[PDB]
Amino acid sequence: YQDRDKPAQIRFSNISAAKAVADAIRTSLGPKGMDKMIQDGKGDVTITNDGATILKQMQVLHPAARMLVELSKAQDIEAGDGTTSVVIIAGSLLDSCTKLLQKGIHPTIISESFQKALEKGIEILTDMSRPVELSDRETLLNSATTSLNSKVVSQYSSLLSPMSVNAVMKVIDPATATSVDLRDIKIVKKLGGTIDDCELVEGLVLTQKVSNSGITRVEKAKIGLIQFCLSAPKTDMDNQIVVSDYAQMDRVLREERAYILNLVKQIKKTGCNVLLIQKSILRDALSDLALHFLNKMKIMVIKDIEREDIEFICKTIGTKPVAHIDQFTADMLGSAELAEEVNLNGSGKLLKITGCASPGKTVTIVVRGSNKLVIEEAERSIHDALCVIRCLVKKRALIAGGGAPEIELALRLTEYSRTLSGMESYCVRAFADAMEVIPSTLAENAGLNPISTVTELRNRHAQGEKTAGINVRKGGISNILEELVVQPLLVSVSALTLATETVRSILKIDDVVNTR
Amino acid sequence: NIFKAGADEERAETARLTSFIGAIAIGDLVKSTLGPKGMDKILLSSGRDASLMVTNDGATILKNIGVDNPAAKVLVDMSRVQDDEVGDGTTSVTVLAAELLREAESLIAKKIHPQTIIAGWREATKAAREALLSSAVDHGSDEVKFRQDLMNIAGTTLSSKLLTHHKDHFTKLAVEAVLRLKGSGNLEAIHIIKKLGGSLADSYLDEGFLLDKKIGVNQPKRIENAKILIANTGMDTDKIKIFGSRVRVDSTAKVAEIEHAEKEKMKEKVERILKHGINCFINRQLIYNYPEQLFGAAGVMAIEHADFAGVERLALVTGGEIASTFDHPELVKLGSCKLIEEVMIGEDKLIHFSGVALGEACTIVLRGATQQILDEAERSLHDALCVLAQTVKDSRTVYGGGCSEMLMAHAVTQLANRTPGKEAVAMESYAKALRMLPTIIADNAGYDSADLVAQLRAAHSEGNTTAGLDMREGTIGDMAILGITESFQVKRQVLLSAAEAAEVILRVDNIIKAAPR
Amino acid sequence: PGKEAVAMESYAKALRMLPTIIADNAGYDSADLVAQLRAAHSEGNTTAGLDMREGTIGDMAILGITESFQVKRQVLLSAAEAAEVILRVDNIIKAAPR
Amino acid sequence: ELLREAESLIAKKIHPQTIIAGWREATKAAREALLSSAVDHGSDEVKFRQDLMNIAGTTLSSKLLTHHKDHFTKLAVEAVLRLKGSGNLEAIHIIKKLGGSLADSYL
Amino acid sequence: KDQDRKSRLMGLEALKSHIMAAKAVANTMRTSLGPNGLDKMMVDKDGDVTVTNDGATILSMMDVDHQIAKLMVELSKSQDDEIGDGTTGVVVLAGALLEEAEQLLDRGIHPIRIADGYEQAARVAIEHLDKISDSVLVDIKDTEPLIQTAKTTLGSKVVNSCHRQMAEIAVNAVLTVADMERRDVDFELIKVEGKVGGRLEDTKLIKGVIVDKDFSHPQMPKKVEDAKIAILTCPFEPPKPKTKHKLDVTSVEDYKALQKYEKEKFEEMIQQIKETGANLAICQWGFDDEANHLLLQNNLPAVRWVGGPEIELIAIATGGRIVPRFSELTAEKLGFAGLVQEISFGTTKDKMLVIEQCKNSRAVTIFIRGGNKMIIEEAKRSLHDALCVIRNLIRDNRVVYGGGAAEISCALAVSQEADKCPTLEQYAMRAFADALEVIPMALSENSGMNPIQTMTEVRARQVKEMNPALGIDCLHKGTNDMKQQHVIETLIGKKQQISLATQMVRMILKIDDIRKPGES
Amino acid sequence: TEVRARQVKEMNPALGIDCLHKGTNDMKQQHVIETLIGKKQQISLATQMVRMILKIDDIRKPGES
Ligand SMILES: Nc1ncnc2c1ncn2[C@@H]1O[C@H](COP(=O)(O)OP(=O)(O)O)[C@@H](O)[C@H]1O
Ligand SMILES: Nc1ncnc2c1ncn2[C@@H]1O[C@H](COP(=O)(O)OP(=O)(O)O)[C@@H](O)[C@H]1O
Ligand SMILES: Nc1ncnc2c1ncn2[C@@H]1O[C@H](COP(=O)(O)OP(=O)(O)O)[C@@H](O)[C@H]1O
Repeated sequence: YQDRDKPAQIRFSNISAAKAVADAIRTSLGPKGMDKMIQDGKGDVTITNDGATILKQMQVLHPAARMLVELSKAQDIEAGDGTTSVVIIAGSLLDSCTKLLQKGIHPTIISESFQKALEKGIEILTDMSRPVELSDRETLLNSATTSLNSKVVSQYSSLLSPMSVNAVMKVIDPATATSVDLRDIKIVKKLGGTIDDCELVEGLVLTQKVSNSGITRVEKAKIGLIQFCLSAPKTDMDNQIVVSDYAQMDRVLREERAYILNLVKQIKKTGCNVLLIQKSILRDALSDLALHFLNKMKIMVIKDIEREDIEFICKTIGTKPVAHIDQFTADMLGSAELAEEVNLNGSGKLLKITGCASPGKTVTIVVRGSNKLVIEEAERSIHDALCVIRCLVKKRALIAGGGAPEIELALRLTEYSRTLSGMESYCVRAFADAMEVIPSTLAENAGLNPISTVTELRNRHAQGEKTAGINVRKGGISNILEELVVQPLLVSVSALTLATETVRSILKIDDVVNTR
Repeated sequence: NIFKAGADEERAETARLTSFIGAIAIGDLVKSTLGPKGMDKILLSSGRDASLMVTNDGATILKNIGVDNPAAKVLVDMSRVQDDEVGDGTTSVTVLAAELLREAESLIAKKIHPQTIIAGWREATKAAREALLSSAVDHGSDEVKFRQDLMNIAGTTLSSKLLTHHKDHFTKLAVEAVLRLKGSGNLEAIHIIKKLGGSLADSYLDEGFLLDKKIGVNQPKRIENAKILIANTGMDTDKIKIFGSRVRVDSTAKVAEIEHAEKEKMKEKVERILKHGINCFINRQLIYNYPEQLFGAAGVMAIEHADFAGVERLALVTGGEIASTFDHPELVKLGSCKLIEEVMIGEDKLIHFSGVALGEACTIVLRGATQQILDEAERSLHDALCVLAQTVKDSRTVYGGGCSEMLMAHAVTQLANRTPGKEAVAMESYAKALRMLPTIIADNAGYDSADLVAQLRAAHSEGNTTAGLDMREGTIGDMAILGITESFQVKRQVLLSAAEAAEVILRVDNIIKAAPR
Repeated sequence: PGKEAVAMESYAKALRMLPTIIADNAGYDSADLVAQLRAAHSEGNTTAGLDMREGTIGDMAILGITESFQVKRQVLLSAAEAAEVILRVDNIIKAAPR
Repeated sequence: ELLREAESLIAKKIHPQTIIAGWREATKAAREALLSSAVDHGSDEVKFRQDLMNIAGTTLSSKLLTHHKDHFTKLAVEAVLRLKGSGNLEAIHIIKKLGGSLADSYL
Repeated sequence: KDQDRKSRLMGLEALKSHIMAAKAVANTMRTSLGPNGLDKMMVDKDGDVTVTNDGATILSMMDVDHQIAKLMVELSKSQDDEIGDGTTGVVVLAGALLEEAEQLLDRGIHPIRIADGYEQAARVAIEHLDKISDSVLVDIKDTEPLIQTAKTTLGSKVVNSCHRQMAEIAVNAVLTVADMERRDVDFELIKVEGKVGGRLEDTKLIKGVIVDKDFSHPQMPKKVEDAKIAILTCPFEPPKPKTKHKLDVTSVEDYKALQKYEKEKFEEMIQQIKETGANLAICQWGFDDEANHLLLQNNLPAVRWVGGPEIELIAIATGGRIVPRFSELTAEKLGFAGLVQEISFGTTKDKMLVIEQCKNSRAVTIFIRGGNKMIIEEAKRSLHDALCVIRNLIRDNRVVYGGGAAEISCALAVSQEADKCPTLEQYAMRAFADALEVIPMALSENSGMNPIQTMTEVRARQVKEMNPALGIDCLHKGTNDMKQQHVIETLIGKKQQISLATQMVRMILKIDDIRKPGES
Repeated sequence: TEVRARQVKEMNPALGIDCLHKGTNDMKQQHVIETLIGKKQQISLATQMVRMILKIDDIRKPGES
């Protein structure tokens, strides 16, 4: 052969850049993952082992390598766990593709073959999994507690885990619904107090204060969202105010009060007794004169609220955004039983509004703690608890850890490839060998031999089941089912699903064109 | 001092290379995208990182890439014409034209003149065009067979697209839209709604020409015997499309005077509109809530926030008129519509017509997670409606998958037996350029192209004018049984536009570049 | 079959180069003379050939030009056999000079 | 020319053995074409004797005997008709002596 | 001053350097010779792109900084006025004579002696063309064969698909703007326009002027048959400035007063139109709704927003004057025309003003239609040489057989006459013969044939077969003898070709030094 | 892989490769059979050479100074 045109150099260029991101993030896998040192350009340096944080602080410039970074973000949104395992799997599949492409196999044949391994792979993991009952709050508690022990906070897991179990079971119909929205459960935190002090509020809780308003309470409020800024007359175009004497100067104040009250009169006609002012910085969102007129109308001032915080208020009470007072009406109003601002010792000036009385399933968690870090890790842990619980709602099943799913997957896929015909045999065998990088990485981090660990487990899986996996707590191979080290099925399934689609996407890249 | 300071001239030796190297490069750029197993391609503009994207559309690749070579710009402009006009064959035109110039560069190396090459290609294009005409198959009767052909043609156009996975659902949407049309192939009557949510399989359909717009605040959900009056003018407030004119404001009384002066202007304009004696008003600019109740009191449907396509499409669906200005009453054509009902698809109020004059129109309701999914869904689907509409105007069809390209190449080789000397060698290269199309479709899929393509030659050479590439199994099979076919006018324009494009490059022998400013 | 079709064309293309080289050495337009013979023999006229004297195509039967059958048969076989040996080789082992 | 084309095919990812399978099949059809084109002379020996002059005129081309090639077409054909046996030219002597033009060659 | 870094080139090496500059322009253009000529790709400085094989257009866009090349480009301005089509024949012949001269400079002949021989051979050749020429319309003025000559001319262009229709309009156009007996056809009186859409078969002749401007209102009469046209600078309405009025209305007290004065000027001037007797009122600016409402009641069509040079051409074509203000109107300043129509183009709102004369005129405009602007652009030049082909035949119906027949016959006369010149100009005369052969030898090359074999084969045919000259079948028609193919070039054209070519060679030969100061 | 899949999916008895481009696989029909002692010594001598090469990690040879 001549091989004059060489478009394969771009495949090796994308595979090398993709494999480089995986080789760096490989050592940080598992509880015993070796930490990594990141140095910001200013001079600051930090140490961490979370693979998600390392990829963000890498400043990836290659297109193919960026696909692994965006891939890891997809795993966080879908599953919330296994972020590092995905990038390691994709790097090994592409490294395995480098051996197949040298043999003269086309990327399309490799791409279609990997999908067949993915189709059979999901059947292997789903068959050997352990189904559980979602309404059973006993399994969800120990599942997140034992998993949270592997997270940063190992002591306060027993308090924050059942707060999330009840928060999900409250808003989600147990064992009836399959989809869950984590945005429907907001997590508020303030300094002071301790982790033991928490409250799962059925309504909503905010962080901003209603000052300088003196109402402090509005019962049976018809909450409304208005984005246009209420204030005195303002014009962006070139204008000039006329003042003939002190009377006209003071008359403008009387005409300035009218412009603020004219828009309040239209709001008063709709019965809107609480207004949600969108956070704005480009101009005065709520002037001083507007406070007393709103106090006259007995309206509570809620301003400087984030859109995401308004998004939680949107589905909670059913309020719509209003860009102008002329479009403000009564149909776009939420509801509330008793509005008030509570100021406890450690909870701070929170806006607690209960009794929404609207179609919606939402709750909110109040949290307290001495330092910012004490409350920071509390909310970080609640997300992982909600994420792992979300994985069980979509996929009511469990599986063992320690890379045991990768060994049963690699073991039976090699048997599945013997029955296949054509190029799919070597393409599926290479898919099986690529899975062995995960447990060999766990064995390496645990001080064991990477080869003898996976080599011993491949025999225990041929004879036994998926219970055999690496146990880093004891430093050797053990029955993971007895150690209570499990993960949901969606993590291992979504990992193979999203990783293979990225490998298929990277394989289909023939070349890149620089536009302008 | 012949050409310096920006001004350049490429001599016959170099311009012959630069003309082909520029055109052949564009062909080899997007030949990988040819076929259902086409290879993807990354597009990343220099200096900015947000412009990243991935696609396997040969048309989208040529639109975004800039071109400095004049020979390549001709081949790219001739390709964009195929995308905007026909909607299919943008990649085959670029590949077929480039493969012809690649072979032509080998002919001129043999001291074959470009004019001698052009003479053979003109005779080959006639024999090649005659082959499709004989093998083409029309369907006047048996609408079931004609309906099945539209489904097969829809799958071919949607191949190597975003909607290729669930094409079985979209083949029923595009064909039903063109089947419900059954007449003039005006794609203006075929609206495409784009709304968030749901997978691609959740794409609904409406035959009453559903709209992608909500109207008013509290409008009637049903109107009987509505008379359509479309318009285009400012109707919300004053100083519409006026910049520089200001208003003096000394107190809130003058603002109240503007409120009265506004209501006075909206009153007079609402009077002229109702003087027509109508029951339904449409305007491109938004309708303020004040004139809405004036139309509401008259029972007129106050449609607001129409777009350019809305005025262009609703005029013929309801049989109305644009009628931008409404100064004089009873001097424009009022449309015809039985019912204008409200419909909710995707958590949004939509306008559903019924019993309109020339009610063969329809609308395809797409569904997706974001707008990037719906945008590409509209492009590939509109491309299918283009060729499908062309298939109704011309019911002739030809077998794809390398059957048509190989059949035309065989007639050229037969024509090479009865021809003068140098024209034979030039026509032989025209056939090889056509045979390289299935060679690229097989190479991109990973199959042995030299085995499949050479087998098709022995097939077509001894009868059997149906064999083609079976991308499913990776072998040769009858295209009629497998259900693969393409329009005749598409393959016709692809043959002619590719020959005409390459003919322009050979006629060129010296590029002239003056001093750029 | 598929791949064997491409190899047969190169065998025919090699035979067509013989009258091409005979015409090139004589100074005539080999592309016209050889392509005209191809168009001729493809539809009857199995006696056409080159006329180096006049510089065009003529009937070899009328002009009185012919060659022995045993000579052309051995030229075809000795060439294909000789080319078969070289094409079958893939590695050359050079030994030490004595 | 066969090897010049075979070098091109090998660059196209075509095996040498696959090419030999085609050349062997091609050599069969080529020989069959020669037989259908060959025209023997079972009768009309004068036509056969006329052909032998054409073999001599074709074989003697590109030689120094172009000045009097028409003379040598008669000598070589005449001496062959005298043999009427095996092709052993040991019975046919050749003499090389100077003096005289090429047309003065005796038999 | 500025002697330092001054570019200089002198001696015999300069003459060979000047010849090398001319050959670069000739070799560039010899490929675009004939109907089968190879096109040229132009890259405009503003990013535009076009393709064409026109010799004049190639020289106009060719940005050459060499001074000798600029002189060769200046010859196009003098050649296109006479021939129009084959400016390539002069540049190719000039470059051919210069190449053959390079063989004579090595022999030691002075450049002036070379120029003296070409001037002697040109008179030999130009005298030969007058003998072998033939007439078409000798002693009678006819339109049958004259139309056929132009039909073969447009066939060389992209408009060949519609070459038969435009030839008839070309004969009526030239015959209208001038008489064949007058033998004075002016290109300034002839104009060509066009618009995208339609096909080239929709080419029409408008005896008068056409401008892409619409009436003052669609409710105006679409037919002004009477020959009374007013051409004012301002419209018949309250007078306004050229840019902006900026009327100051403080309150309603000024509105009702100025509206009365304004309404008075509306009625005064709109009624003044019928006072002077004008039916059509063409104005540089547009009309207000109050004005068009009064024009309709009076049946007074008017044109709006007419351009600067458009107002000038309407006065010339209709025979009127550019009236500066309504107070200067009179019976003499009204234009004349037979019919004024508003012609739209399908769904486009162009609506160009069509002023017809309904009789023979002295100025005619040519409206072209097609599906592409650049093909319409090349279509415009396709008639310009046709006007020269008709104008040349009108100046002299005598013509010579083209397709290279004339150049090959003259080369034989120049070669024989060279034997009678015992002087160093003899070598130049033989060089003139070989240089004449480059035109026909270039046509056969551009068509894909052996040049020298086709050249000499026609020579012996011109010497042995018959005395009438025979050309080259470059279009791959049946055979030679272009008289049967009806490919005939004008006699004045061939004489100007050899004349302008010898002049261009004489000017470059008598130049022996170029000087220019560089950047200091 | 096609022959290997035929040795499992199509039928359990062993099947070979059709290198001579005969009818099909299943060399038993083509009558292409090798000796059992041949194959036993083939992979045995091959393994013995691999072990002999794998158990060598130093090739020392003195140079000429
Ligand atoms: N306590 C543990 N004992 C054994 N294996 C563990 C333990 N915790 C995590 N693992 C393994 O480490 C891998 C990575 O876990 P985790 O850190 O939650 O995801 P990531 O590394 O992607 O952030 C998992 O595949 C799991 O099997
Ligand atoms: N199912 C199929 N089987 C075989 N060939 C196909 C199939 N679908 C599409 N093709 C081939 O893919 C080529 C490109 O199709 P398409 O994408 O519609 O045009 P373009 O690539 O020019 O945009 C066509 O020439 C057609 O022959
Ligand atoms: N239809 C024709 N058939 C044969 N020869 C032609 C024809 N038209 C022009 N020629 C020859 O080609 C030469 C140049 O032709 P053309 O390109 O039309 O003019 P120009 O070169 O001035 O643009 C002329 O000298 C003429 O002899």
